[PDB]
Amino acid sequence: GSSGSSGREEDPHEGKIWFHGKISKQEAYNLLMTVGQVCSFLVRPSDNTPGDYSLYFRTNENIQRFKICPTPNNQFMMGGRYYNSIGDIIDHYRKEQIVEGYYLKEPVPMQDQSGPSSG
Repeated sequence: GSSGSSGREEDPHEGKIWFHGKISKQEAYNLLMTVGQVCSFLVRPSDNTPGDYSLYFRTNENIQRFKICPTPNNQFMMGGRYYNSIGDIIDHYRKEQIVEGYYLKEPVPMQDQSGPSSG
């Protein structure tokens, strides 16, 4: 007895509002400038490198880009740091400026193409 379904399912990580996967690297840029704004960041799965991650922060000056390499201790590394998990890294930065003088206010909202609004 199958006692369950299979085929079309959704992941929890892909449900985060700060997470971004549907978009691309180039889009993310123009996104943080349109859909986002100063004091706004977003996480995206490293394309060129299937297994890593990269943070994209937006500052009045310009858009930056951090590197988050995976660790053999089920954790993530950011700027020579070590946190339990991504979600945490953020909650932490919310207390300790991530830049020389910037703090994480709110991440970038995800776009839901699905909708009646058509040409």
